[PDB]
Amino acid sequence: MARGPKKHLKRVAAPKHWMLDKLTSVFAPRPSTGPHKLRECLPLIIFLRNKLKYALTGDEVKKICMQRFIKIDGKVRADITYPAGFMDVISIDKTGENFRLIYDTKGRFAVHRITPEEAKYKLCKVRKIFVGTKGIPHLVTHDARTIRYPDPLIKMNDTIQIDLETGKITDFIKFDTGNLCMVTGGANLGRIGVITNRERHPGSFDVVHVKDANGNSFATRLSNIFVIGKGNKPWISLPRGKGIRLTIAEERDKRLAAKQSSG
Amino acid sequence: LVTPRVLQHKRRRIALKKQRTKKNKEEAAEYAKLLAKRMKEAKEKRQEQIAKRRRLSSL
Amino acid sequence: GISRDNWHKRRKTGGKRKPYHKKRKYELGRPAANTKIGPRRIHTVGVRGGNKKYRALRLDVGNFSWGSECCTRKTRIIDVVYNASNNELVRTKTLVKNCIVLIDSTPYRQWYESHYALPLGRKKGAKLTPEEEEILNKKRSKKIQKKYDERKKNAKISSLLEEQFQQGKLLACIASRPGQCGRADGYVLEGKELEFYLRKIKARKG
Amino acid sequence: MADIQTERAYQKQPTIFQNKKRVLLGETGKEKLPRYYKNIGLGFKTPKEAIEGTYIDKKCPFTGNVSIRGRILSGVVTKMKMQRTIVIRRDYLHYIRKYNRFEKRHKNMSVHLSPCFRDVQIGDIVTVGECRPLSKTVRFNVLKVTKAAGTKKQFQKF
RNA sequence: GAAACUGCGAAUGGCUCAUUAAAUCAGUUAUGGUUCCUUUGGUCGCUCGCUCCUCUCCUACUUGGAUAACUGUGGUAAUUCUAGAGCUAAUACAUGCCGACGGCGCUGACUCCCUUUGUGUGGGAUGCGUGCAUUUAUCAGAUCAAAACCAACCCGGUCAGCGGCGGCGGCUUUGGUGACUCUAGAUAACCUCGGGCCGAUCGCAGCCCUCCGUGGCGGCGACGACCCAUUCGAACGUCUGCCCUAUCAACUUUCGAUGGUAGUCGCCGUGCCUACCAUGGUGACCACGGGUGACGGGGAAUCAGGGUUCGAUUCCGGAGAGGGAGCCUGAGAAACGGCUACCACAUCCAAGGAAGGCAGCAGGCGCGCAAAUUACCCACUCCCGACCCGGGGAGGUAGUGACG
RNA sequence: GUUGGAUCUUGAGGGCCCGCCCCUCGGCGCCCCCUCGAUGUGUCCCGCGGGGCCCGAAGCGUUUACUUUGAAAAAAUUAGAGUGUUCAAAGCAGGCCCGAGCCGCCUGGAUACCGCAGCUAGGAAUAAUGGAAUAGGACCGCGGUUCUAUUUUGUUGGUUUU
Repeated sequence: MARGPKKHLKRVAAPKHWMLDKLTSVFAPRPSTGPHKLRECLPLIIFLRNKLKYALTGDEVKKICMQRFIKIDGKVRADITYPAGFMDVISIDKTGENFRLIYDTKGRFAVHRITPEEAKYKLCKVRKIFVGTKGIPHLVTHDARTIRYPDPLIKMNDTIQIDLETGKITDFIKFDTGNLCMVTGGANLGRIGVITNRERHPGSFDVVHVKDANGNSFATRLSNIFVIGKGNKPWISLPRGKGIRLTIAEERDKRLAAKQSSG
Repeated sequence: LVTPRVLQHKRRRIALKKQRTKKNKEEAAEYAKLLAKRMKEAKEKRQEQIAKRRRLSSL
Repeated sequence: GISRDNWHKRRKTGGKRKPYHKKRKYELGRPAANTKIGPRRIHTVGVRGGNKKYRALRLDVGNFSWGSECCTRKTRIIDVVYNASNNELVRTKTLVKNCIVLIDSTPYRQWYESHYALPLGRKKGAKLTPEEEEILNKKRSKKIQKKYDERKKNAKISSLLEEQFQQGKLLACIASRPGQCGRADGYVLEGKELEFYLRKIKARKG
Repeated sequence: MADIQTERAYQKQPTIFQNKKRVLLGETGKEKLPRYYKNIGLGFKTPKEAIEGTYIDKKCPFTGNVSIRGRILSGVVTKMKMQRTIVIRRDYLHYIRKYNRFEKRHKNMSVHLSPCFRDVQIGDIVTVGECRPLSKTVRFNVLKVTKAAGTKKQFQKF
């Protein structure tokens, strides 16, 4: 048996890149149902008390949430295990600090403060662009936000500045060659780079040849490429650890050099 | 029982409904302008394409 | 209970499969509607995954469409003359999809004569006498000329249709499941298909 | 091709139906109503046989409502026996690392053969494509019957 | 604010590996074959006026009537047993309203003008169809290169028409997928009845009245409802892989074995089931049959390398909860801390009856070569709920502990 | 069942290395369009940006296995990096500066592994595989005959071609 879906998830069976411990706790937070899939999510708790360390109990975490000092995507949340994802902005209204989640090329979720100007909008790639019922068109973004009456020239894999004050499309950026991308998941996790060429194969799975800033060339599936804006025109800054790609030797040299040299 | 709270709630229900109807109208109208203006630059391409097909066929 | 799985029965090799788990609610495979001809009852049923499925017990009206005029009228279905799934279904008068039924001629004919303002011919003596003549005369005083220009090659319709009007019932084919949909709706038989079904009706009898 | 009045029920294709209009008699088609054909993509073209057809098969992906998605496999026809099905033997390599040679293995698979393929025989190389289960054994459908060298009757003088 | 009704959890959790040999399961693929509460994002006035019953269908300043808890009387040897009387709520239950003063097609009483009429331009009260969903039917879903003439008739340069048209030209209008009769549009209806939907709900507070209590409106959040996407999934489908056995060599359907066709049925594909019709399907490349302390994987132990051996057992998937069979609730269960029957077991009995399932945590009996507290706690870690607040043998904590 | 003979072509630059020999793109070119310089619905340098056709190049000729590069490829385990658990089994930590207003600074939790099969891509040796024999394949080589689809002569119908 198995008479229905689990409402629990054990630790030491949760995805590595959330940066939880091994067996020292027997249960992981587990994301709630929401706009993103649970593998790629980062439960609010892990950000709040394991990275920003504002709680040393679970009792505190609930009490923090009930204050409602936390908006996520401009809207007022109170969920203890909110399923935030890629380019989801967290807005602390008590301190005026806006943090966004973007991958390190190490593969660890970055604590990446952004200005409240850049926390007005986020760039969301279209997943489907849908001729809906009664001939009204809609675009649907990756984060499951359906915006009606969208711009009437858009096509698949375009990005779309969604605004979080007022909802809706606030222009768009057209998908073209050489656009900035962050390649997410896989062995190419958290790398940034242009395009170069998108190879098309009829039937399932189309691969996109990416060249990164360093000049290392690799392919991944189209699914694993996320378009984050226009070529050589960032809209949010690079995170820690380069965010490009760095070798284990170089990384060791940074780790030893910076440590016992601060303070 | 109808009481002042109940009346106020009844006015909130209709108000929201009224707000929602007018919202749909505005979005549709604004969208129509965008779609219509685009025509003049975008869709007029078609004349050029039909015409050139005859130049090409000549030789 | 009543069952529906792939983890039973014989293999390709001539082997025999041995069970995967014990019967579960999903496998349920409810007994037949067994809807026939008689006064309409339909029941709403709760089915798996939520949603509502209609179980018809007795039907006697359907919505039958005249596919060459693009109009559908609600008519009586009085009997099953032919069914190609099983002969027994006809005899028992059980309504299933693809039953060849008998519907009234009169509403389709009445619609056509009124609408096109000219009669197809004469169906019957009884039919003619109070109206049909009325239609022919027209209620247009004035706009008589408009009807004549508008309707060319009318005062008639196709040969197969006219022949069925004479009978006083039209053959029609059920295009929906009467037990799951709860609708015994269908399209009127026409051209080649009608000819073939009459051949089957004649072949089987005698 | 083969008539659909051979059985005991007349059939139609979706949204192909008789309008007989005002004019007397038919349709009453002269090919049993317009034969609709459509492509299936993935480097296959609908042949003459689909267009010529009027058959009661609907497990054909050029006249049916079946969709071909997934793996495309090839096999050799080991048996043709009864109508509308063939058996293909699919040779594959099973890799053994433990011994430093490895062994061929095969399976026989019953596969539907549409009447959109005729003038076919045993020994023919055939290209099948994945589909939803059509019948209990048959998951697949013949998309193209290839002829192909190594088979000959290609040295000719007629 | 005890209680009780309402809504949700109770399918999860925990436990154990008996069962099963391409079955389970792993990896790789699919759903264009289908269902999905919730969350997150859109979708929230209308009958487009029955050519306004919806200005009369005038209950909108809001309709109808019953159960608990409660109160009282009680029955039963024994029951988480339960009767009857007297009340009486709703975000429970069944209804139904205020509203387009500027909806929409042909039939059409017809009426106006120019070639009488004929023929053509026009616009029209009287009717009926004008939200979506369901079900049916048809159309639609434009999509590729040039000429000379003739028949119909748009304009422009002329006039052999006389731009009423004959002689020369001319602008020439649809969303996706590799791929669907896909999406979307047009027409004609259909009904679901107690038995599609479109709010008769509440809590916080802030308004204004050609003016005084009414009717209108702005913010915050609660819950319900409809539709689509989403998330957690589910059920089936691809490919490739498993132990020993020939003192198991032919096997599969008369109670379908394989296939065609059509239907019943199912959340949905499918011999799933059934009619009719074919005679298939599979094997020496080990099928078929038999055996199995045979759950599967990630993983574990030893080996120069090659290999050999292990995997119930801290995590993931599947499976079962004494054995069988059936079922209810719910989006999800064929559920033993749900139910119902039988069968094997056990219990109470006043003999009429009645209630039950430690392969949950401790503990006991039996078994054995073999394995611990009838303890303490929700503070941690997380889960559930109407919720920070509560509950947790999940889980933490100690005790037992020369596995190591 | 296993195993199997022989036999087919690819000179420069710098002190090996590189491309070659016995049409969806890019583009030598030819023709088209906004045109790029002779020019400013538009040429004669050109397809350069979108085209068509079509060479060095390239699907080229007929298939592969193999091998090679990518992706997809649970965490724990495990190898193993960073880390001073007093050593260590292990754990994923930590280390500094400031009197305690420095209302503080900062490094991490690498990387590696995937029975197979499948997916992508480079190679063409090896092992199989490819064809023209009473002729066949190439290049609009061309004709007489017949058909059907749609562009176009405004639109729509008929006839006749292309």
